Amino acid sequence: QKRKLQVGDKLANRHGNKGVVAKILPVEDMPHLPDGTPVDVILNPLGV
Amino acid sequence: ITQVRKEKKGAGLEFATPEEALAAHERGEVALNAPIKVAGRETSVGRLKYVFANPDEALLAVAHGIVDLQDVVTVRYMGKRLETSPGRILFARIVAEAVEDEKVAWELIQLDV
Amino acid sequence: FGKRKGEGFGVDKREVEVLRRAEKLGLVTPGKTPEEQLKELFLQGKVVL
Amino acid sequence: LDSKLKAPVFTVRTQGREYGEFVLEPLERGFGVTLGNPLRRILLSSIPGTAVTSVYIEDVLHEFSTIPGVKEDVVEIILNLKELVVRFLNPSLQTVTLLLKAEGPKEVKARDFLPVADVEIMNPDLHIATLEEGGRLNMEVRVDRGVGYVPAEKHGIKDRINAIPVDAVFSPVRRVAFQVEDTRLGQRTDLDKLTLRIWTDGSVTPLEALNQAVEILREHLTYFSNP
Amino acid sequence: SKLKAPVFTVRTQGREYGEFVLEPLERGFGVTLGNPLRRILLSSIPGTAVTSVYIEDVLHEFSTIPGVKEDVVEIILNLKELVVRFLNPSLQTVTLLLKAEGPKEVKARDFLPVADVEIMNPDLHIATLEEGGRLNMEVRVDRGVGYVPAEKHGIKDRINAIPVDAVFSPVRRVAFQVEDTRLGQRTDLDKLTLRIWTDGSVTPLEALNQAVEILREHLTYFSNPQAAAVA
Ligand SMILES: [Mg+2]
Ligand SMILES: [Mg+2]
Repeated sequence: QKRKLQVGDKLANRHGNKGVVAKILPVEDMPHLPDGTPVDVILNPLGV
Repeated sequence: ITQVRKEKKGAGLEFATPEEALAAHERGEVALNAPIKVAGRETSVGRLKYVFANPDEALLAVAHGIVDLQDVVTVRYMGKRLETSPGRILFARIVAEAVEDEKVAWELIQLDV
Repeated sequence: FGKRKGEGFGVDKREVEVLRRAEKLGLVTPGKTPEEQLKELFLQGKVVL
Repeated sequence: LDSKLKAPVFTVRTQGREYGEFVLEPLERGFGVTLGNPLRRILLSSIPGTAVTSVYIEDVLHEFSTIPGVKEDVVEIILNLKELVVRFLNPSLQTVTLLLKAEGPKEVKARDFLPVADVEIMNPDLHIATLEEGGRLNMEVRVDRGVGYVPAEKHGIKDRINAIPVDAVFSPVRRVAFQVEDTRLGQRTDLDKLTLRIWTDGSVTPLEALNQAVEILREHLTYFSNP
Repeated sequence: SKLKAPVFTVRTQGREYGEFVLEPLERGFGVTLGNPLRRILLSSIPGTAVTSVYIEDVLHEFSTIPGVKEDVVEIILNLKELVVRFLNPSLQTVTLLLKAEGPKEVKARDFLPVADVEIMNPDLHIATLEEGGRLNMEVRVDRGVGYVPAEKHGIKDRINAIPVDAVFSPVRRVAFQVEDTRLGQRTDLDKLTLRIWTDGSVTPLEALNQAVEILREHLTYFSNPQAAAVA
C-alpha cells in the first residue's frame, strides 16, 4: 500500500518537536510570501 | 487584543490647550499613546484626538486603519465616557454577546487590565 | 528582493503596514527606507506574510 | 474527477430595517471566504450614506470648550450628532445644512431641526442636549453624502471660523460579521456554508446594502474587459 | 468624487507568465479584487492531467521493468509532470502511446502525435532505457479541475492499468502587488498588479478571464433570496 500523509499521522524534527497533523488546508488558504509562494507547514510558536 | 500601547516619544510633556498637544503630535514631537499632561490632568493625545460616540464607531475606525485595537482612546459606552482601547471594548462586546446580557457582562469583566 | 526590484515592482502597501508594526516592535530602525527595514527583518529571519 | 454541482440557495432572515442574516449554501471548498471577505470590505467602506461633517455653535470657540446654560459639553453634543441618521430622498442632493435654535428649560431632540426639502430624519427621538433656565443653543450642522469613515482632521472642512470639524461616519453599515461553516451535500464533504450578518442604521436596509455590495464587486470585474 | 473605470494593462511572456495591472482603484480595493482572484486561480481553473498509465508486462505500480533504470513509481512521478494542451474544446480525453527501445533517454517528445493535442514540455524526462531495454506505455489524460488523488477517481482503461494522482490546475503560481497611486488630487489609491504563472496548457490571461467569470457567476447566486422558515 502506498501511504499518503493524512490527518492523524505523526511528524517530528530532530529537536524533539513532535506533533500530529490536525488539518490539511488547500493551497489558497495557506500563508504565503509576497511573491506568491505558500508555506508547507505551520508550526505553533507556543511549543518553543 | 486587550493590551495597550505605552510610548516613549512624548515622555510626559506639559500642555495647556489640547490643540497644542494635537499640533505637537502633528509635528511628530509627541506620540499618540505617550503619557503627557494637558492642564493639570494626566492623559494622552489619543484620548483627545479620537472620541467615539459608541463601540460601533470605534471598531469602524479600526477597520479603516484610523486606529489600532491597542491604541488608548475615548469611547462612549452605556452612557459613560471611557478612556480605553477599542480592543477592550471589543472584548466587552464579545462577552456581552456570548452571554446575551449586557449589564451583567459589564459587571463581570475587569476592563482596565 | 533585488530580483523583485529588477522585475519592476516597488514595496507593497501591506508590507509598509507590517513595517509600521515592526517599527513599533523595535525590530527595525525608524528612518530607514522600506528595503533597508525589510533587510533587517530578513536578517532576523522574519518575513512579511 | 467527474463533478456535478446543484448550485446554491440564498436564505434571508431580517429584523426591521436594522438587521439581517444571510445564508448561502452549499458552496465549493474555499468559496466561503472568497465571497465573504470582499463583501465585508465593500459593505464597510463603499456603501453610500450621510454624516455630519461640521458643527457651529454660537459663542463656542473650539471643541473642548463648555456651554453655559447647557449640561452637556461640546464633545458630548458632537457625539450625539454622530448618531444622527439622515436620509436623502433626492439622489441629486449632495449636502444640507441643518439649523437648530432653542432655549429655556427644554430637552432638544432630532425632531427640533427645521425640516428641509427631501431630507428625512430616521431617528427623531435621538437626544441632542438639555438646556436649563437661561440656557441658549444656536447651532448649524453640515450633513454630506459619502462613503466609509472620514476623521475630522482629514476632510478638514469649515464654513466659518468657529465651525468645528466632526469625524464623519458615512457608512449606513455599523458592523459586518461572516462565518464559514463546513457542510455536506450527499457524500460531498468539504462544501462551504456562508453566513452573513449585517447591521445598518435603518437609512439603508441590510439586504439593500448587500445588493449594493455585490453590484460594486460585479462592476469591478468588468474592468478586466478592455486593455 | 466617485472614481470611474480604471485603465487595464496587460504584459505577457509566452504562454507561461503574465502581469495584469488595474489603476487607479479606490483604497483597499487592490486586496478586495486581487485576493479572491488568487483564491480562484489556485483552485477552480480547469486543466489537463494524466489520470492513468498502462505498461506492458507490468501488473502494478510496485514493479520494475528490465532494461529500465527507473522503477514504475518514479516513472509515474515523472508522468505527473507531463503538461498536455488540448486544442479542441470538445475533447474530454486522450490516450497517448509511447513505444521505445534500445539505449536512449526517453522524454515526453517520444509520444506518438495526436490530432489537436500539444505537449508543452517535450524535454520532460520519462525514462532511461538500456540495451535491450523496452518500454511500451499507454497514458490516459483527462480534462478536470482541482486535485483528485488516484484513490478517489480510480480510473483504469484496462485490467493492469495504474490510476494516477491528477493535479488538473494549469496554474503554477499566483501573486498580487498593491501599490500606492494617485489620480488628480486624490491620494492613497490602489494600483493592482496580478502576477500569474501557468504551465502553458492555458495562458495566464485565459486563467484570469475564467477566474473573473467564476467570481461573477458566483455573485449571481445572490439574485434569488428566500424567506427563512425557521420561525
Ligand atoms: Mg477629534
Ligand atoms: Mg466590571
